Amino acid sequence: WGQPFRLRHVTTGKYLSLMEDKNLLLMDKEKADVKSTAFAFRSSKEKLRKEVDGMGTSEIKYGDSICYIQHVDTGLWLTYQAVD
Amino acid sequence: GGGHRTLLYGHAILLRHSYSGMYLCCLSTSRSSTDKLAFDVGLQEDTTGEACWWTIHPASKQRSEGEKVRVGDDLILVSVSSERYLHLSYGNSSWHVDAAFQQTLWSVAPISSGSEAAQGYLIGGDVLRLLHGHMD
Amino acid sequence: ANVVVRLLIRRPECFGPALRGEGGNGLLAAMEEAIKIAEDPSRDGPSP
Amino acid sequence: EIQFLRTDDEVVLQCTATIHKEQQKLCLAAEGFGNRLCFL
Repeated sequence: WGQPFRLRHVTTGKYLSLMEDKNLLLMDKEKADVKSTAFAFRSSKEKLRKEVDGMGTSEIKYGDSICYIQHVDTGLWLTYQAVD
Repeated sequence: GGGHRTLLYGHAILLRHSYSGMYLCCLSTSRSSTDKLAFDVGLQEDTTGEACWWTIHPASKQRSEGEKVRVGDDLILVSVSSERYLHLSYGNSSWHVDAAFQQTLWSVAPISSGSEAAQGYLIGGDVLRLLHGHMD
Repeated sequence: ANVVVRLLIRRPECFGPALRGEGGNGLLAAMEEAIKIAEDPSRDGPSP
Repeated sequence: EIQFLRTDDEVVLQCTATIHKEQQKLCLAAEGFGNRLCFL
C-alpha cells in the first residue's frame, strides 16, 4: 500500500490519467506524467518506509481483500457515478 | 541443471526475452550495416550448444574471473562465435545497438527472484481485472 | 596467427585515403588513388 | 547486505551514452513478434 504507479490500459496501450476537470481519461506516453498518471492503493478509506526496497510483509492478496485507488497528486478517490 | 547456481565472470551466459520466448543468443546476424562491419545479434530461439552463449567480461579492473557477479556491477558482454562485444552504435543521429569490437558498458539491476514469489500475492507489473465485491 | 588476428581486429589501422568506418580497410580505392599519385607524379602527389 | 545474480532471476539491462550533450541513460529492449531486432 502507498506506492505510486501509473495504470496502463493494455489493449489500447494508453496510460490512465485524471484530467483537470476530475474525470478519468487515458493518456498517450508523450502526454503521461507523474502529475496525472500516478496512482497508489489505499487499504482503508481514511486519508492519513518510503524508499520501497526492503520487502516488509507483502500486503495485497488477489481476490480476498480489497483496495482503493488514490491519485496521490489530487488525493481524490474513485467512485462509481450511478447515472439515472 | 544445478538450480539457482551463482553467476561468475567469464562464464558463458544465456539470456531470454521473458514474455516472447526468443532466446537472444549466438545467431548468424549479418544484416545491420550502420557501421558497415558489425552484427546485431537479436531474438530467435535457436539454443544449439556452442551457438547459444554470450560471455561476460568485467567492466574494468576491479573484479577478475571466477568472482561472483554482484548487483550494480556494470559488465561487458561478447559472443563466442562472432566475438563482437555488445556495441551501442549511433546509426543516423540516434541510438543503434549493434555488435562490434568497440565494447560498451551494460549495467544490470534487480527486479525479482525465485524467492520473491507471489502465490497469489501482488507483484508490480502484473496485469489484472478489477472487481467489485458486490457488483462484480 | 590466432593471437595475431585477434590483436589486429582490436586496432586494424591500415588507414588508406578514404573509406567507410575506418580510413581504408579496403584495397582497390586506396591502391587506385595511390596509382594516381604514382604514375603521372612521382612517389609524392605534388611532384614532377 | 550481500546479494549476487543467480540463475533464473529477472534482470533488466542498462547503459549510459551521451546524446545532444546529455547523458541519456537507456535500457535494452526488444519485441520479437514482427521485428526480431533490439531497440532502446
